[PDB]
Amino acid sequence: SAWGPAATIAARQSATGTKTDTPIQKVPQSISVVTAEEMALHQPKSVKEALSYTPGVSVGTRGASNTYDHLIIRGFAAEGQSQNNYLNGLKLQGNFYNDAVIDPYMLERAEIMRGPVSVLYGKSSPGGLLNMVSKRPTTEPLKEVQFKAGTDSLFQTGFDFSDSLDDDGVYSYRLTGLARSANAQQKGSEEQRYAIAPAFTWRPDDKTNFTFLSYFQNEPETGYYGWLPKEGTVEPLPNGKRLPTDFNEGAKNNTYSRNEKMVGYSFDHEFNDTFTVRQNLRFAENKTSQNSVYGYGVCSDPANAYSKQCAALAPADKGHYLARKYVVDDEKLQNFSVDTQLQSKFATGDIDHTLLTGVDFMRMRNDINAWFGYDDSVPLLNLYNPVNTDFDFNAKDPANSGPYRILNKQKQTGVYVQDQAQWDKVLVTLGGRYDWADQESLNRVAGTTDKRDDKQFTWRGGVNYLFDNGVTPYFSYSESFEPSSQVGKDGNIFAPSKGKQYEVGVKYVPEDRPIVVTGAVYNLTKTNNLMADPEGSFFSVEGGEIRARGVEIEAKAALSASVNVVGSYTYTDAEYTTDTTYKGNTPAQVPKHMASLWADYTFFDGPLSGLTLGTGGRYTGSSYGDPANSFKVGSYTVVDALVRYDLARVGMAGSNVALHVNNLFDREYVASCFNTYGCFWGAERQVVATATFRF
Amino acid sequence: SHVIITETHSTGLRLDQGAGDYYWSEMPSRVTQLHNNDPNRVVLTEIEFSDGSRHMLSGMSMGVGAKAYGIINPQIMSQGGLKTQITASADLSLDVGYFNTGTSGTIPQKLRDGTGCQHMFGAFSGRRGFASSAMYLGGAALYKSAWSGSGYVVADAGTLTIPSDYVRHPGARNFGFNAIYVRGRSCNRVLYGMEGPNYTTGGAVQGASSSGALNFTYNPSNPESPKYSVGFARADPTNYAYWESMGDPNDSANGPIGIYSEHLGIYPSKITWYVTNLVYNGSGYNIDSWKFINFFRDVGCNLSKDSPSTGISGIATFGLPTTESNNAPSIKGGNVGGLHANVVSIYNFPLRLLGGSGSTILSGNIVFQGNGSVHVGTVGLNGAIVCTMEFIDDTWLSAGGIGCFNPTEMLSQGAEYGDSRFRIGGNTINKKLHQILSLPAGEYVPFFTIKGTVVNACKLQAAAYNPTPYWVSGLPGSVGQTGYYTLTYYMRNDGNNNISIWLDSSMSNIIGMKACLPNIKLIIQRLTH
Ligand SMILES: CCCCCCCCCCCC(=O)O[C@H](CCCCCCCCCCC)CC(=O)N[C@H]1[C@H](OC[C@H]2O[C@H](OP(=O)([O-])[O-])[C@H](NC(=O)C[C@H](O)CCCCCCCCCC)[C@@H](OC(=O)C[C@@H](O)CCCCCCCCCCC)[C@@H]2O)O[C@H](CO[C@]2(C(=O)O)C[C@@H](O[C@]3(C(=O)O)C[C@@H](O)[C@@H](O)[C@@H]([C@H](O)CO)O3)[C@@H](O)[C@@H]([C@H](O)CO)O2)[C@@H](OP(=O)([O-])[O-])[C@@H]1OC(=O)CCOC(=O)CCCCCCCC
Repeated sequence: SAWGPAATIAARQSATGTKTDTPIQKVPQSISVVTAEEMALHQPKSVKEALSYTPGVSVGTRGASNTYDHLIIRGFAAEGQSQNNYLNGLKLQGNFYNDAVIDPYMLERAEIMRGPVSVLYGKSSPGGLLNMVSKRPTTEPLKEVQFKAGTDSLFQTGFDFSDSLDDDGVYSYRLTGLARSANAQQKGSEEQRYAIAPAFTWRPDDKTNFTFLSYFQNEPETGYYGWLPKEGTVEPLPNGKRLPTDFNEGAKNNTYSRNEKMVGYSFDHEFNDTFTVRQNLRFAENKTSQNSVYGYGVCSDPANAYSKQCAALAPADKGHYLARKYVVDDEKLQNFSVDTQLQSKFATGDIDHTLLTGVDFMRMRNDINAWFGYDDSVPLLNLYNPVNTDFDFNAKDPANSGPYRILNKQKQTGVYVQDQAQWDKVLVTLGGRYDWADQESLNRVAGTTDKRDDKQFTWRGGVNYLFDNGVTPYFSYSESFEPSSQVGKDGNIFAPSKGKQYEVGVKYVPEDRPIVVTGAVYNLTKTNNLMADPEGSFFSVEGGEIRARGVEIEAKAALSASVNVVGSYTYTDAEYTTDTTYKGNTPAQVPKHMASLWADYTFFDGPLSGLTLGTGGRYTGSSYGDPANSFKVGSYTVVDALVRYDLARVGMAGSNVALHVNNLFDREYVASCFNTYGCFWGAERQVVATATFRF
Repeated sequence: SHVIITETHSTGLRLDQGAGDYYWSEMPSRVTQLHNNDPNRVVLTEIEFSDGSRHMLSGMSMGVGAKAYGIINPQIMSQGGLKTQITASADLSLDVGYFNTGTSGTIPQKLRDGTGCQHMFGAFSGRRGFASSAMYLGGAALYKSAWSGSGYVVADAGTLTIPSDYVRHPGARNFGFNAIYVRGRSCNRVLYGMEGPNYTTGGAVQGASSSGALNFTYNPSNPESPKYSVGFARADPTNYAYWESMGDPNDSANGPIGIYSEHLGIYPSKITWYVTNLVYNGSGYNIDSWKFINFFRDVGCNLSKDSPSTGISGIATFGLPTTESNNAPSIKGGNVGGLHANVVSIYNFPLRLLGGSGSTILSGNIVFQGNGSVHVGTVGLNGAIVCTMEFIDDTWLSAGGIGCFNPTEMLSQGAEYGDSRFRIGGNTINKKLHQILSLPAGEYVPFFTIKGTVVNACKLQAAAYNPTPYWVSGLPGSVGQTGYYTLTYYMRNDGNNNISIWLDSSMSNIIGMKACLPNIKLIIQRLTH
């Protein structure tokens, strides 16, 4: 029952909402954290599946794809389906297809922060961010080796070694790594990942903690990142059947690689009881190279209206020939982030202030050598009898394809002041942040460059009344901004898409019972969103606004010494309040109702002492398949089981042999669709026999 | 049966009604009847200038103002646009055309319903999708190409098919043309605008006195469908004409704008129609105050270049083969050099139609990749001939490359040779151009020039959107790459009764084009005493 006092007690402390070590009851926003114990219990494939039982986040939008940790938090994502993940309070600043992904096995805590939190993290999506704290070295010698053998030829070998070099524990290290090799659900696609995170910690005393954090990951084959039509996944094919859940529409030589080399540290130093400084930095050199042929809806799709290959087909056969497109991408992203904070814990009479003043600098340079295959660039796939053929990518025909070579430079310096004034029980968390966000982009095909330097100020004022019994009602208005990467009819980059949120809720976090029940009702609006041109042009325009009012209830409660219920619920009324073509429509891949419930019973007495039979069922409501709301993806209820039995009874203390069955009922469900041409099948039933030995 | 001139009607050339440069005059009633109600009668038009220079109309001419762009962001959208402006004249280097005085407006405005009118063609397409190539949908919709590159096909039943009665052609005889305008410059290659009609607008042509406006706006309510539009309009040849809300803001990323017409320096003052007794039957000619044609009024007839290669690499204007008022051949204006002027001999008080007439149809789509001539046809029959350029198909305005065939086929890396027209429906218009031509043995006599000033527009000078380089090696800095070409058709006398047809192109900043031969039913009858 390691996760017992870890999901309800050790999960109470969080440093994402306020960038200072405060309990979640003292954070005036919806923040959910999952400790490494929950990560080990659920054994998620990515951080998304780790955040399955947290409200406000749609983690299964891409289905069986595990390429990126793309989360639609509160109905909002980043610019152009980008990632908004922070690792050690520092953003995994990825651009275009070059997005950083950290294995959940290689993290000690994933704190998802919901709502505008740009007051501390610079530019961010209005939905929120995800903070995945690394596995810092432990002073207690831990030598863990884990083997994950499961379906789809998943053979993951991992290890996690940490020990104190000297007797006093001044020098402690942690060399954690893994080597997974699995075939994707889609027939033909394989997913390989080789991640290593050597970490070194230096502790002169109990005041200073300089831990060097690195993370090197190599993915020779990321997996499947293609699109499928709504005509075959959601709607039946014209013959009445549906596309199989293991359908890969890519070429026989589809390639998708990623390589992350992150080197940094997390420096903590406490001068006195009233002045403690912190500093996190990390340089990440991410490289991705992909040769992907992705489907673009069947030939009857509006998008493939003429599409000569589609036109040459018989009118009755245009409804089941999948017109596809190819992309040949090669990147090298050099990200650098610095976040220096000075936490001044002082008092003014009765009030006790925690004045966090800091400077945050993030610099990302991302060159892109990509070639895009436009409409009618690859042969159509006959969904009735598909044939996988080696589509060569060097034959870059300029008639139906065009280069996309660009050097995306992004820089941001942020000075923020945050004051957590606590008087009696009225904790007033008032913050503000001035961001000097600069962005360049050099189109190397032509030679043009466009630059935009944004100076956006975002603030968050929250008031929490920490009642003695445990329920702490809170209300907070928090701002966010996220500069656009698009240019208008004038060739100038747009103003940042600012995000405002008025969130009211309670956090029942008693100091005696192990229950972390949390509620929240928010009115999150993303102003200055980019919409289609009112006139007859295909450019973008400012003035768009997406407003999402939602109610989120989270319940993490250890009912008994054995039972551990970790549930959630999310009602999300996202809507384009102001738009030209989608006014009144609900955004795609945003289900109105999301619910989840995880209950695990840990046997402790009797012949079965050690078992952890836990069954959890995540429900996702019906979501619109396109922004035009032409069709709705059906609602599905996936059930994940877990049969974990520790080997302490056998004799190997700490070692546990588990059996995780994701989607226990093998439900064939379409996870989500962002348009009629792009749909993602859900992951099928997957058993994973995990045996983590504390050798 | 000798070739004689039965009637000769002369007139001045007025400049009133706001003509400015279009020296115009109502044709005599007899000349109007013989030009409209009796098309098959070979009447020779002779222009007399203020310097005493005399020139006979011989051969067609053309001028295009094409402007194309292909901007695309692979994550956001894709946009295309093709605005051409075809202006044609009834003389090889002069701007000679016919118009109806009944049309309201100034003399250039009267040209909106006559020949020498900038037949503008527009195709604005696009889509907001991932890796969309809807930039090339305008080319598919506007141009009826079998296929040459890769992209979309738009069926004729869907897109706009301009009726052949809506496109005026110098030498169109089914129309009512009672006045003629002659300008000392060449055809107006009015270069303006980059996009067709704008959807979500009325589609009206704002900017010039347009006429015959045809639009096909494909604007489905589905936001994920490639929207496009096709527009055609006959507008003022001397004024910038554009569709509503689709003007040209003259950025560096869009090339220049202007009504280009290379002046020859001469100013017309008199027009004389020599009504010969040559009646054109369809496969030659038959013989039906009294002047005779010989090879003593010496009138400049045509040019005779030694080699088709003008060697100008750009707009290669041919000087007008005039004749001073002292019976001496000369050449006035022009950029090309080395031309020899040939003169007919008209006198009043006897060459005769030689038996056997050769006729050919200049059909095909010759793909060019640089300055260089090519043998595009042959005629199966001294070098004195009478020629009629009968256009059996309305593809004359599709003749000439870059913006006249499909400015999205240049992307393909192979010999296209695709039948890429302008989608002009039917041929219910009589298009005839009678002309007497002297063809010296071995020398090349031009009879059709397609001088064209084009710009490979870039719309946006932004790094987000990559402009498609159609007929250029690239678009550095996303600036519009202005191009020029002078596709010229030469008629040479081989000496073995074979009148070979040679087409010479003179590009500048253009990697190549496809020049659709304008289906000319070239009919030659050699005459010599
Ligand atoms: C002791 C306590 C810690 C104390 C820690 C203190 C650190 C503070 C550092 C802050 C400054 C910074 O951010 O430092 C970064 C990261 C370095 C690592 C940091 C430590 C990590 C980990 C820290 C330690 C953890 C414990 C440098 C970088 O990122 N460099 C990458 C570079 O791109 C960025 C460049 O532009 C930017 O400005 P821009 O122009 O873009 O605006 C930068 N200016 C800034 O930031 C200013 C900033 O805003 C001011 C604010 C500062 C805030 C500080 C506060 C905070 C202070 C905190 C206290 C500029 O930096 C500098 O100017 C130097 C200085 O700043 C760094 C020195 C100190 C750090 C190192 C010691 C390390 C420290 C000692 C550690 C032992 C830089 O040069 O591209 C190279 C490739 O170039 C080409 C190639 O040909 O392919 C050609 C190129 O073309 C061109 C061309 O464009 O260049 C043009 C052509 O015409 C032609 O001329 C052509 C020519 O032919 C070519 O010569 O060049 C182009 O085409 C690209 C293409 O784009 C491909 O993408 O490709 C890459 O090579 P690659 O990828 O091929 O290998 C390279 O990556 C590699 O070097 C990185 C290698 O990692 C490893 O070593 C890490 C080892 C760590 C130890 C390991 C663990 C130990 C146990």
